Amino acid sequence: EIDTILSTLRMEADPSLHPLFEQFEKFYEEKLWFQLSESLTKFFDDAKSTPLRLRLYDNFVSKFYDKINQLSVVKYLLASLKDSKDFDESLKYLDDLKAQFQELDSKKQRNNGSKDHGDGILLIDSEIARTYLLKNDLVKARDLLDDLEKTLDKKDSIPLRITNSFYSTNSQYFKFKNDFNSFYYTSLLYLSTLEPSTSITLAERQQLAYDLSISALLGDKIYNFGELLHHPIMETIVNDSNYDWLFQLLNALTVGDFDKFDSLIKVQISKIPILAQHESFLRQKICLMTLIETVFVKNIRMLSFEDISKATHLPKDNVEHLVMRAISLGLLKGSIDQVNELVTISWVQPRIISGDQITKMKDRLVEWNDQVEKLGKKMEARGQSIWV
Amino acid sequence: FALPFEEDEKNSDVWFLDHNYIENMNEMCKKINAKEKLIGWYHSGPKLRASDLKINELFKKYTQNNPLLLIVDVKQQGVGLPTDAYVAIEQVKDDGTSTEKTFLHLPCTIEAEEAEEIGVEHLLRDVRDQAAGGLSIRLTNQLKSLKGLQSKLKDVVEYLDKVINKELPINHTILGKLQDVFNLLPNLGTPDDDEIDVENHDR
Amino acid sequence: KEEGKIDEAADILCELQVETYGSMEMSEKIQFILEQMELSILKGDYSQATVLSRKILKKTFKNPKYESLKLEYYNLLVKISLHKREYLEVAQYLQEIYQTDAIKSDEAKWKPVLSHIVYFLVLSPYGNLQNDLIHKIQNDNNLKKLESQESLVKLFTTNELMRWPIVQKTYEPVLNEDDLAFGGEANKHHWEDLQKRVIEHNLRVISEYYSRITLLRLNELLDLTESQTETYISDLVNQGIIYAKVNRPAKIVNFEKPKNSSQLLNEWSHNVDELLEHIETIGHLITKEEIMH
Repeated sequence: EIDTILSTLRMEADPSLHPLFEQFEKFYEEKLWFQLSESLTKFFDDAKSTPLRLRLYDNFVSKFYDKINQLSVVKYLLASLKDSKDFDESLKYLDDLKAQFQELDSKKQRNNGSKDHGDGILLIDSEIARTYLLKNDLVKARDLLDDLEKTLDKKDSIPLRITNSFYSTNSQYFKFKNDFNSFYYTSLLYLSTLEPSTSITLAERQQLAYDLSISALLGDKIYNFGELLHHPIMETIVNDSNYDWLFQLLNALTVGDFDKFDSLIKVQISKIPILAQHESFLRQKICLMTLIETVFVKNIRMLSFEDISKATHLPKDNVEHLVMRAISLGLLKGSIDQVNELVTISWVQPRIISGDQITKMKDRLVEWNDQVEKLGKKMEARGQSIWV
Repeated sequence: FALPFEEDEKNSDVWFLDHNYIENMNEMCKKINAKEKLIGWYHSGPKLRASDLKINELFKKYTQNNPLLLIVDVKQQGVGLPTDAYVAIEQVKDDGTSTEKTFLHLPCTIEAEEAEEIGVEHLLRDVRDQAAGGLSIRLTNQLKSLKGLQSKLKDVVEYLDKVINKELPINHTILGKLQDVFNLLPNLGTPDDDEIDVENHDR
Repeated sequence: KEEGKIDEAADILCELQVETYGSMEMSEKIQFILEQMELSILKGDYSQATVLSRKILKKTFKNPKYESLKLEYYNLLVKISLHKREYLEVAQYLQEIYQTDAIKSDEAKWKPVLSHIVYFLVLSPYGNLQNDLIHKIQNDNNLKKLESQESLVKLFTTNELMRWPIVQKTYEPVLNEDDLAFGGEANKHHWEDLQKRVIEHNLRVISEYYSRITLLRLNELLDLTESQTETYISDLVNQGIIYAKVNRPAKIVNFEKPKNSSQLLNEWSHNVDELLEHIETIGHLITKEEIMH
């Protein structure tokens, strides 16, 4: 029956992974298909790297599709084809299930009275785009992606699973092209909307954290360095050696200490050809971070170039460029008097506000609160006669 | 129009509401004027609840817009509006927070029709304490307006304390707003101020 | 034409078409005028060619048959404008070639047409009308399937600073080695023009950004000496792009736009209003936090 197909997988696996299959079949006989869903989940966590996972699932699609939960089936299918090294094959399975729902909900919806098949359809479309990103036809993938994005926002209330898979495709595209900036925002949505019943492994996740740090260092409009260090993903992984030094580069930028920065760069630029072909981006970043930090934290908003020159270890020729760049990118806006020798900034970009800054923000507010109160007594005092 | 709704005292998660009632009410009112459709439901306040979120989702069936939760206070608290308005909106957030349903404040205004407004004026004859009429009245508004601001700012100061010692939640919307205050703050002793004095002499 | 009586031959066909238009087809009157225009480039009378083009219009190329002729006309008008060295005009004729239904669909055929546009649009003076034309180009995806053209055009769509000896070197073994761009013959004398474009673009940036700057500093930036730098600001104040005042002893050149008393104060009214809206919304989210915790 299924016992005979199942037997072959049982032989090839470990003895200690043998009992697990017997329980799957136990539930099938009894006709408890909620309990089968739960049983199936278990194998997949610790052995989706097996081809036994693939096999298992193929037999399951054939004998269960209205029996086990619909959603569990399609989530499996995302997992399955990551394990298939064949792409031609991937396309075949996605289209069989997609076709199968179209006829099915005509019968299915009226008879039960409910259960939507369009949730499956999106999960399916996500995997098709994913397949074209792994075959590296980048024009094709992109264009399915724009179409899919219109489609998601039409659906009123989005399940976290669907939007999680969307955001995976979006990440994969942007680091292949090596647009560091486009990647950064999309991965903040990815880390957020993360599902509780795992499907993005610990192994995968550690390479994603890395990818993010590289992006922030070599970019040119990322200054959310701390947020990554405050996010659970990095809070927990700071304890492994190849995850010491990388973060130390990111923290060197945050406190703007040029002594720490120059030395780490010497080492790691040699190691990593990515920091080396994007060296110029990397050198600029500390000096920009420094500019925006000094105005914001100060209650003054005019600074002599002397102060800026000493901080960023630049000549006066390069303070003038740095200030100009901030203005182009839109990270500061202002105007420059090279005749008074000031840079009068007039706007600061809001950014992340950390423990230290709240204290500074707070004090400014106490001063104006007290100022109105003092001032108000005189205005009570004067014009006493009339308050009608 | 009222819906019969009985709300429990053991919990706030337990309520009775008649779905069958809502349609009958709507079709009779459709006969009067046919530009009237479900646009939300009112809560009688006094204050926001998180058991209202579950009720919001139920009114989302009827609507073809996103439900307005209009906390109409029956307590008439404050000298300003007795209405705060909110709509249930869905967001992710930078924290590591997934699929959140939460209520974002909407500014409240009031408009009235020509027929409706003149109804008010017939009913009342009062001169008001927030009116900006004669010399005396604006003198009163000016002191009142100023003291208005003083009250709100004082709250903010003691709210900041409550994050950082009494562990109230940190939120990028609240911090972000205060940054803007400091960046667009006026400055004196600039050539802007010298001109303000000059304008001042002309008046 | 083959003979030395080539020069007589131009005067012959030309005079003729003033009287004659016959009972000829549409296709033939145009066929004769295209021929006539070429002859007058060869003869070296560019002005005669200018007269000749305006007899037929651009309401006579709507038909699909007349596309081969539309293309030949649009190509000719370019050579004329190129002689009188007005590049704004050259690009617009080429833009219409790209907008041709024929040209667009075929892969190979869009490639040189687009390339040619990019070179002559940049070489045009930099004004208000320039602004909207170079950003339409920027948005197209045909251009992004090339990288060679894309690096030059990208520089003048940003409002960064840039410096001539650097820009010169970058493109010297790319586009100075492509003829009908820079480094041809007549185009060898347009490589020299590219210099002006960089400066005049820089002055836009610098006026907005510096409210006050020393002149002695300015001559470094533009990569000029004092004599050149004053001339180029003076012309550019008249054109209307910038408004400036320049001091002759060798003091400071201030770039500014006039601002009255009333105006400065208006901004100061708006700041104040906006600050009070900020504070009201802040009180609402505090009330809201009490519900949260």
